[PDB]
Amino acid sequence: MELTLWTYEGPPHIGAMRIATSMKGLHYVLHAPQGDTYADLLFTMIERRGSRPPVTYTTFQARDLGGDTAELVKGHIFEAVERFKPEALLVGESCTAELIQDQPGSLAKGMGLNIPIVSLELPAYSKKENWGASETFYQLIRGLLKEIQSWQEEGRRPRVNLLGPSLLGFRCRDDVLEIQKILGENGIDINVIAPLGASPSDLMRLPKADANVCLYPEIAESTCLWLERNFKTPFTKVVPIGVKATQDFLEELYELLGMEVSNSDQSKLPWYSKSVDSNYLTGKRVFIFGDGTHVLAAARIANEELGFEVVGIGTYSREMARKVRAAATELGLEALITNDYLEVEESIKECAPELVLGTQMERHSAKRLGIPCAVISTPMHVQDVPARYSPQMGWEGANVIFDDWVHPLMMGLEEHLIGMFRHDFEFTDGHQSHLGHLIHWTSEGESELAKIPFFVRGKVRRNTEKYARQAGCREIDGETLLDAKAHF
Amino acid sequence: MELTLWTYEGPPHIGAMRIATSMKGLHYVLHAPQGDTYADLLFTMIERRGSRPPVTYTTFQARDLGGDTAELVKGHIFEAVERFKPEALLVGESCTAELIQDQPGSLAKGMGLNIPIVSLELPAYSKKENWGASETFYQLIRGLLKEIQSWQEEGRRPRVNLLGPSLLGFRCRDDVLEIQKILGENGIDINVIAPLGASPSDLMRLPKADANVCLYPEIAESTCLWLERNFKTPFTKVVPIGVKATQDFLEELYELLGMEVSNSDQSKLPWYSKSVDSNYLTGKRVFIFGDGTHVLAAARIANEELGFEVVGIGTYSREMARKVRAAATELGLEALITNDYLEVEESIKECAPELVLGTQMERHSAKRLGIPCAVISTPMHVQDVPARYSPQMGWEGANVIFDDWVHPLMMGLEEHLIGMFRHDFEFTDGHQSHLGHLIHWTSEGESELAKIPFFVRGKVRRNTEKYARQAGCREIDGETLLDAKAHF
Amino acid sequence: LGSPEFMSGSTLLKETGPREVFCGLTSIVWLHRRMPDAFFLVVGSRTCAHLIQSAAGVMIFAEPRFGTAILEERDLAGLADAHEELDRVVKSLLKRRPEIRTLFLVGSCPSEVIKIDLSRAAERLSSQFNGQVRILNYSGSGIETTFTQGEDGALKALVPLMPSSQEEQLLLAGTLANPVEDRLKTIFNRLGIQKVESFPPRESTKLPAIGPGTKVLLAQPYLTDTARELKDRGAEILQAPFPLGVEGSQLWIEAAANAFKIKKTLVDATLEPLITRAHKALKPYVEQLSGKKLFLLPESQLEIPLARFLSNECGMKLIEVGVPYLNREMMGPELDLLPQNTRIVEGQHVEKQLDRVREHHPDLVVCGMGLANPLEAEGISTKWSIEMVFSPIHGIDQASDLAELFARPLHRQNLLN
Amino acid sequence: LGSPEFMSGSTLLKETGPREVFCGLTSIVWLHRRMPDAFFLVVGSRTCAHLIQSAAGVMIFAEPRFGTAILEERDLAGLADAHEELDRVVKSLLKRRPEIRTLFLVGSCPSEVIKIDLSRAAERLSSQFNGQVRILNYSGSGIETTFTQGEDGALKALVPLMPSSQEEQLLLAGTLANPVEDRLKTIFNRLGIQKVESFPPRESTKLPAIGPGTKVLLAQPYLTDTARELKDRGAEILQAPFPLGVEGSQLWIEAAANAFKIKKTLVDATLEPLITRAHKALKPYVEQLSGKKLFLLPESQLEIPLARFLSNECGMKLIEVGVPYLNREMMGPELDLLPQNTRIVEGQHVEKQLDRVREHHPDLVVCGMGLANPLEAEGISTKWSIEMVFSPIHGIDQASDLAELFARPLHRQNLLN
Ligand code: PMR
Ligand code: PMR
Ligand code: SF4
Ligand code: SF4
Ligand SMILES: [K+]
Ligand SMILES: [K+]
Repeated sequence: MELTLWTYEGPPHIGAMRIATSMKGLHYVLHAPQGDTYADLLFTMIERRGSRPPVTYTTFQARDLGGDTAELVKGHIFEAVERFKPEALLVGESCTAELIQDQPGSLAKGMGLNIPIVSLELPAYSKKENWGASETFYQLIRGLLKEIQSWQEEGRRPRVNLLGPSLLGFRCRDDVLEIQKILGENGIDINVIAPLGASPSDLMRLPKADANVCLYPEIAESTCLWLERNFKTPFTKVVPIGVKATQDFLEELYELLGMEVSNSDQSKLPWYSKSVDSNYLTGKRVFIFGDGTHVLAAARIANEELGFEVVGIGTYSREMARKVRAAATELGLEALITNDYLEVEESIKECAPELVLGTQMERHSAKRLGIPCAVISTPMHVQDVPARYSPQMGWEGANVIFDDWVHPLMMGLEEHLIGMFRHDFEFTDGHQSHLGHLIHWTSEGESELAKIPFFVRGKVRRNTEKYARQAGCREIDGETLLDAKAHF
Repeated sequence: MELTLWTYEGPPHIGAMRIATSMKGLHYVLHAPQGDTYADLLFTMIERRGSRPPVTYTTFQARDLGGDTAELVKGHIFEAVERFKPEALLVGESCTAELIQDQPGSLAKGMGLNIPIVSLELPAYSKKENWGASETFYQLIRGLLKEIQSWQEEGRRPRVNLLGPSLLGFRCRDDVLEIQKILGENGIDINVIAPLGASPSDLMRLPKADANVCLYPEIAESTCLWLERNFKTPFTKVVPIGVKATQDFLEELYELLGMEVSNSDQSKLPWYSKSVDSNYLTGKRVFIFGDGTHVLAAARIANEELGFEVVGIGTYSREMARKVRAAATELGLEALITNDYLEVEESIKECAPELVLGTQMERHSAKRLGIPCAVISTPMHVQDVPARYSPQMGWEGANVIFDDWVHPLMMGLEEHLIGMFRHDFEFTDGHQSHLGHLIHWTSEGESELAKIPFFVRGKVRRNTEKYARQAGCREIDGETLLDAKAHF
Repeated sequence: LGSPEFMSGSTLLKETGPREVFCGLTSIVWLHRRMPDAFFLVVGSRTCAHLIQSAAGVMIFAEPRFGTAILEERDLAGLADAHEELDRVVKSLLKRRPEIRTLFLVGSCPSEVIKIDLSRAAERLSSQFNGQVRILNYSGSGIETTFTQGEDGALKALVPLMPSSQEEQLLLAGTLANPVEDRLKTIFNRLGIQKVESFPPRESTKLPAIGPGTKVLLAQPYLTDTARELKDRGAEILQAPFPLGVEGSQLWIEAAANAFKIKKTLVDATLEPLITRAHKALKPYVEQLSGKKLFLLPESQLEIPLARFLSNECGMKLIEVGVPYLNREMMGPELDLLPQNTRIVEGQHVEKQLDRVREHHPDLVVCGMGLANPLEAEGISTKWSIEMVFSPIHGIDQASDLAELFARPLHRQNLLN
Repeated sequence: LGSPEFMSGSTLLKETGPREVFCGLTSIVWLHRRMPDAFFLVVGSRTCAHLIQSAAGVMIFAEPRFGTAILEERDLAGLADAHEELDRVVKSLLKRRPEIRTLFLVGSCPSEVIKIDLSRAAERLSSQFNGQVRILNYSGSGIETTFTQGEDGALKALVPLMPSSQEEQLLLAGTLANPVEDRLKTIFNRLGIQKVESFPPRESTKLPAIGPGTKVLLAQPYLTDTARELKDRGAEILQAPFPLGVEGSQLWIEAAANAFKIKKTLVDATLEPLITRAHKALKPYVEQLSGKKLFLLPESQLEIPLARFLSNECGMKLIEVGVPYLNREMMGPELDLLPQNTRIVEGQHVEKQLDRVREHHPDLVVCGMGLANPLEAEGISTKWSIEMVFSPIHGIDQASDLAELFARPLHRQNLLN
């Protein structure tokens, strides 16, 4: 058993549901107990959709276990196909159904239905949401296209597929818009956007693209690899989150298409970060966490575009581990590869950053530790599915990123004043008015520690204790705290 | 004298500076004491501009008062014209210079300069910023064009001027973008955008438009009126902030241009506000304040698009008073027309709203009173000049407005739980976790008052005391609080 | 839908098919706040884990109040002892939250299918501490429990831990909002009943005593097993409708006064001002709600009392009253108050039930959040069903507030259009 | 630029023309936080009002700490008595903030041009209360004061209110950050000087006493009038450079130790560990700063000591050292420490001075925020000048922090490119 206060991903069938719902003309029969229909709320409440997910749940009860649960799923497959008349059918199990092993997928293929059937084999006790979505997306396309340079010769504009975006993905709605806009300004058309907005019929057009754009590797890397092996379609590997990343992405795609020659000031982040009110941002200590893609993106932005010092970094995407470790090594860090919330909380507590760039779950630990936080990745909740245009990708995405990642920080003048004067009745220690809300330490040692202006006090206490251990120092005093400072 | 803890507007010369800086090829010689150059920071820090304002200050000192301050301004006029070589010249005074009365404007017209000269007569002790900007904009255009249907016949697309947007205006950068985008989708071209981005040469093209769009009446109403009288150019009067307002604006402009036939779902606000998680927004009590335009806009949105109950409304724009009073009358309220911050604070305190939609100054009073706040109007500071796309106008503006005006409110589940259970160790009274931060009343009477779930407790206490006075009730008890509730 | 049955002039139907309800695990969402000194540890899968945090994780927690011991492959393969694993997990949990006074091991579909004996684990764990942490067990599995039935499981688990006493006592069973709890106690004290206690309490360590001489009023309709267990310990379970609206609350209060032999002139002098004021407060909502056609989907077993209140006191017309479960003896007093010819459906086929909704096009459909927004897009106004479990709806004085919950979405419909 | 003068091997120039500096009103921004029990009421125009809130209004204030009595037309026309008006305004202010212990009426260009006698108003108002609120006056007008000269005005106004005493006392005059204040006091106590007090204090009602036997160290270079007034009350004004960096702080501390006749072996045993550690801490910043060309525009009168520290201890090359005002006797000790042939410009012609900046293209230009971002757009790195007034820069131990303030924008330049 694994103690889990917060899970970074849902079970794999959620990933499967994300594919079916993001698409059109694709229904999903899910063998599951009564109650698993909570998943609908992920789409009706968080994604705020005005339509029921294309999912038929068998919703068996305990009384059904004394009966024919296999016949139960067969009846629901009949009903679902008859009632909804989809282009293709997903059939799968939930964690509980996986126990009773009714083989609902293979059953579906023996029922004489005249539409494509994808039988999902998702191990709910070994794999998770993103793997589920990637596997589902992969099998559906592999199943549809199995049996089965030019643009210069045809005299048409280059056309690419956008693979990856999905519901319950992070800002996929606007990332797609931003990237599509940018490609069009670079003279590059869009062929098929999938899974988000695509039908099984659209998926049949996937080989018609000149190149595949892999916006969300956690969802679409397996597919791009399969499309490359079978149809020779090359795919981009640079995810365009961040100004520099968007530039690299543009240069990469140009090569794969064979074009010639993306300016930096197309985003406002470079000027904002260069401007003098961003001077004090230099060296602010930040912890980063989330899925592989967004962590890697955030890391470069924090380090190369904002001037932060990354003091901690990790991901829950084990498939992205080697890349996060490489990035961490460049940053002089050891990468935290885990799905254990308590380990993440502990790592944050230990390095005591001034800012946490993580998931919805990092808000929990940041609240407890009193650290300014911002969400950069799923898992998320409703606040991160806003009405307004909110991409993370491209030029405008970097603009959103600048505003959102700087916002939780105390502002310049107020931070200076609190470092100067500590005896106020309103502007006290740890107060941020722009948010509109009202081994042994000597007595001498802790006095010099209270002098330290809040959010950096955590690291100071750590470094001093590390310094005191690193030497023959016993207790701690006001001088050894000043010694530790000069030492580091 | 007038006690002023916070001023809603700056002196009128700031408005003049806003015109000159928003434009290009227009310099501004300002007779002012040493120190008034702080105004530059409004543009270099708040607007974050990478260029010095086109303003030459005489910056006289006390020692200069014993000398020829008139010769001082004459020298600076020579220098400014020689060095900067502008298309036209603004000449004016600050409040202090206004005392010594050097007549710098008329002086400029007697110096043999061969460019247009606008002599600004701004009463710093009677008028304020917006009047200053409107007057400056009016005189410059009146001075440029004084000496001096069709689109169907020419066979071209209708073209309109966008008048009003300016630096230190509220989200003018993106409002212009949004409106220009929307007009183009409706088949309507842009002729001249002014003052923001326009040169004196551009202003000469103002009569070439088929209609004038008055986006910011506080800045451009006087001008549109002058353009109408002299060049027959009609102008829109509906400011497109809010879904319904944008629709009315589109219908209005179509009439003035003579076109035929703007759908509602082009913004996401209608669905978001219609969706079930907005159910609890119904009847939330809101106070509204700011300049005339944004107050009028916010009022309709709060009342007709969000389902709030407007319990207080006012403006500091006296020129907009009769309209705000008419709007207040429809809402069953008396409009607060004042520039006295203490009066505004008092009015908020008295009606005890659950949300304040005001200026930067309302954050001060909301902080003290512990009321969720959002900025909808100038005066503002740097937070409201963000890097990301942030219009208030048009379809996307309504999207931004929905996110921003709902954000300060406690969220659904948490609000329900605090109404249910009051004895928590973390989720206490008045706590909002999504912000990530840890005549006589009887003892019987106050107990029933503490039962009331926070943000509405203020109004409950008022209504009960009003009820107790309204009857022969003496003291107050638990029953009379329940009586007051049933009474209202 | 099978052959109908007839009780108290009303029609009882049963429907089988696809269901759209919450499992009993969701009881944690309200229970963890009623009793902050308790922790709720689910033994199940990542699905169960995902459920609870998708519900409550919109709020930010400095301190964890719930969690999931997720079964791994080794657990299913029997390569790790379940009891050793539970002990280790509970061990490291009490490390992170050493202030936990009561720990609930909540059963899930996975734990109940393979029959992990959580009850014995709870017993053994309780033994290993016994001075500090109480460890208990109840099932919140979807295969066994629907939504509010989870609370029935939780309360039933506390019953054996209630002290034994033969004292005068009026026990109010079922989750009440704090101010509602205080209000009802105040009223009950006016009638001369000095001993009134609530179950569940606000602190898990402070359970009310029980035994003969204890009269129990059931405030919630979903306490079938808890009531049975309370009766097994000597308490008298009073029969009455449920304290929703003026009518229900009056009779509910009268039931206790009758059992304590309180003089009718006293209970009338006490309830009269409350009732008159309530009728006054209800009027504007009745104006909004009278004549409106209502359709309720199964969710919580609150549907029958809610329908009774909305029709009798607010004048709504009932199209269909769906319940996920119907204890006929327990709903007895409530069924007598319902208007004649009420159509009650036990169970559900969501697709067919949706068809009935669409064909009728009700003025207001009480439904879950899996159907709320999709129905709104079809131009059908909804009232999300979950709200009633998270609102102060009990008592004479809360009648108008209860009506407002249903008047609100209709009011908003008008404001927006 | 006129004919040069020569002092201590350095060149002193004077330039007339357009200025870009803050008026003395801006002193309120830091003073209101040094002394939270004080209120700062400006008597001036809406321009003055707009200035202060454009500065400090980025922060959100539950309680107002400053404000402006804005002159109206009737005031200028003499149709309302200025003294009656002031009294009424001060009256209604003490209604909103009844906890104010000291009220500063701050003069502005309008109030000083027409010569409203605020000083007598302050006297009369002080009389009408005298047990509760002290009302004082100083000028922060642009025509008279530049930036930090406002503090000189404020401190000078407190001097007559300082108690009279002939006790042993070391007075530290000028705004120090709280931890810097405490640090310097701790060090001074190690030398045997038991009585060390700060002016201004943290509470306006608790002013240090003064008289003969009081030795005064000036921590800030802009206290010309305050020092003169302190001397008029019997105190000895010690001459020394200003406590910026190791060199300046050492000599500053030595000045007080010499006056108190502290034995040199004691002051060396006390300062040695501090100095050695400081040299160690300074090294990485020196590496960043050595050989860099520096250009400072007039702002605060901190420019000379800053230039002295950055060249002597950080190895920067000085192109031009601009000051808005130069008290030559007060900068005496500081001018002796400056490297030979330093180009110092008193006054300013901003356009011509800009030309000198552009023609040299310095590695780092210390300038105001009216020029900072525009210079950055021209590819010239800046260090915004205001920061030094809002940073803990004084003392041996703060040398590295002071250097970091100038190393930071250069460091950021590298990180971003
Ligand atoms: C009155 C004009 C004005 C404007 C528009 C700003 C904006 C601004 N001032 Mg400020 N500032 C103004 C004036 C002043 N500032 C002052 C001080 C100050 C400090 C220490 C700081 C600051 C800052 C700002 C900032 C950056 C936003 C912020 O973090 O506060 C703006 C837009 C902020 C910064 O990063 O500067 C580079 C910061 O640390 N100001 C002072 C000292 C008396 C004055 C008169
Ligand atoms: C597990 C699925 C899920 C999702 C995606 C949401 C989203 C959501 N739930 Mg919640 N909610 C879920 C489950 C539950 N909710 C529950 C309760 C609840 C309440 C009282 C409320 C709520 C709300 C929400 C909301 C609206 C956002 C908010 O204000 O919290 C989302 C997106 C919120 C609301 O306005 O509903 C219409 C509100 O008042 N939920 C319960 C009770 C046990 C469960 C199991
Ligand atoms: S207990 Fe059953 S119905 Fe509930 S979340 Fe777990 S698997 Fe789903
Ligand atoms: S005192 Fe003078 S320089 Fe300062 S803001 Fe007022 S008018 Fe301007
Ligand atoms: K795991
Ligand atoms: K006024």
